[PDB]
Amino acid sequence: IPCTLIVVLSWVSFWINKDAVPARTSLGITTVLTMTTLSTIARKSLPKVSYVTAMDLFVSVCFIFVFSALVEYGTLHYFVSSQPARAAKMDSYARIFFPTAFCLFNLVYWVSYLYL
Amino acid sequence: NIVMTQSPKSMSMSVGERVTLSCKASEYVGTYVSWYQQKPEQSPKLLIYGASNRYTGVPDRFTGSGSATDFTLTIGSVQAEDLADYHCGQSYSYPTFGAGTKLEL
Amino acid sequence: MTTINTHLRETLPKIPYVKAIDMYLMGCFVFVFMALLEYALVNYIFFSQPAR
Amino acid sequence: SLSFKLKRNIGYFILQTYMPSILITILSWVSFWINYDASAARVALGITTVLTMTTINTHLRETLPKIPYVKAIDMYLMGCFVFVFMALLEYALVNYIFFSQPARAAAIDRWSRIFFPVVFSFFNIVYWLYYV
Amino acid sequence: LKFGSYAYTRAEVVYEWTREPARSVVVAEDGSRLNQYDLLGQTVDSGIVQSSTGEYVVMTTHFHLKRKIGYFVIQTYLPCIMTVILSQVSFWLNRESVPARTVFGVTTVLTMTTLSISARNSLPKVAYATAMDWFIAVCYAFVFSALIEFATV
Ligand SMILES: *[C@@H]1O[C@H](CO)[C@@H](O[C@@H]2O[C@H](CO)[C@@H](O[C@@H]3O[C@H](CO)[C@@H](O)[C@H](O)[C@@H]3O)[C@H](O)[C@H]2NC(C)=O)[C@H](O)[C@H]1NC(C)=O
Repeated sequence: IPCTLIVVLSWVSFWINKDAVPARTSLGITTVLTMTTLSTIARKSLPKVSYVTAMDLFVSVCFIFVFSALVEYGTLHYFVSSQPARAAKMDSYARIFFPTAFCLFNLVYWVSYLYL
Repeated sequence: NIVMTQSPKSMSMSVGERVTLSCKASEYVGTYVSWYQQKPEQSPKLLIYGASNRYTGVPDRFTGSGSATDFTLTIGSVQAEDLADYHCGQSYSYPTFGAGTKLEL
Repeated sequence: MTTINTHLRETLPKIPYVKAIDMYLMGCFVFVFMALLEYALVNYIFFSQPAR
Repeated sequence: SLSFKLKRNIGYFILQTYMPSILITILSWVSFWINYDASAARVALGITTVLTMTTINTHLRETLPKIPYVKAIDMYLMGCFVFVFMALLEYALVNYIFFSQPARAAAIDRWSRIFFPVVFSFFNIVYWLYYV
Repeated sequence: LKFGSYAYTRAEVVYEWTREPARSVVVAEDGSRLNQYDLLGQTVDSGIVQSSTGEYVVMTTHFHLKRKIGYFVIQTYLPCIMTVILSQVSFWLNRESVPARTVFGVTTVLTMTTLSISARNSLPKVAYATAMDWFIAVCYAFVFSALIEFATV
């Protein structure tokens, strides 16, 4: 629940206008820090097994999603100064591409790990 | 090797008072220093073993005081037969002796 | 980076001398520190000479 | 019956728990000398002081022996947390009534700047007399 | 490592070393299982203690340990120094940018706070101040004073 809500919270940066640079930047990086703090407790319960389980896989995918959101905003802000009409579609693409990707991952994950 | 510097090399003090001899070691010798009193034309006789332990037959006027490096031998109210050489020797390692100290009136 | 390092120190076996993961974490921290220092230098030397 | 009376030393507990809390509270007080138009600055100060107080509290919850009833150090930590909370709420109040009446905002800011250290020192005196 | 005789006073049972005291306690060459310390050497001694039951002979050994500093350096002295240097670097930022300097200073104080909390997880609960305690206190004071300086500006 907390990792999923952290990812859907990091998605909030997309709807914010591109001119609020400190707002979106601090949002992304603070959700990154939150994702790390959550990633700790997932593995705190288990021994030092040298393979990828399902919960550390889930939390790693969530962290990757947050990281990718922040890097997406970074590249968007970089393209703002170079090509504005090009950057105008990146936000509208991300708004649909990030939630659908996370839902597809959730589906395949919760289906593959329960058919076993 | 541990060397023992004994002070003073030669000391003259009269009869009746309390005299002191010092003996400093270079390394650590923990309460393993003995004091011998050698009279001329005689064998050395042990006075103080350990660091402060009077031997069987020595009067209670001799007292020792021990440390890790420097030790003292006090003779309170010296007498007329207490004038001889005094040697300090460490036993913590293979025994080495100090240079000795003469005692004259 | 500080949080990850402290969390690792808490969760990793307490070996009180220097190891390899200590060196790698120190290198990562030095890199973050150097990026911040570079930004500070830029923000200082901009207003007078933006080319540099 | 052979009974002992053990008096718990205080220097360590002071150095580890009481100094950081008071330091973070004094740090939170800084947001009053910052001007009202600096919004991101005062929000950063207040919220980061709240976060630091939370971190200190939850880490001393682990450092201290787990004793599941209320103690004095917990009362002091909660007092410092209340002080930081009140500082941030004061800033929020200032920011709210700023546009409609800036003179009232400046008066509130000066009043807080003068009278939060007073209440903190009063609470300190009361606490340190009651438990000693 | 102090040992001796129970129940037998100095007049009944005395102890001694079987070889020269410098050659009695022999530590095996690979017998130093210390992750943190450095076994310098041994140091034997003999004494007489006085208990309620009499005088007893006590054979003492001393193993001399010296702590390894490199780990504490890398763990606490370099991060704290770097954080304080960062606080001083915040002075060089431009003065008309208030939010940047504010978040910089306060997040630096929070970084010092986390480093200080994690540094006190290793020290046992002693009742005085260690050297790392003084270093950490001075570093914390420097960070707080840099933030106070920014407030003054
Ligand atoms: C720790 O707690 C114990 C027990 O609560 C305290 O012991 C109490 O000691 C007082 C003073 O020695 C005792 O009072 C005496 O009572 C006798 C009655 O026979 C009376 O003749 C004396 O004049 C005196 O008033 C009392 O017996 C004892 N309490 C019990 C139930 O054992 C102790 O003082 C406390 N502090 C320390 C440092 O131990």
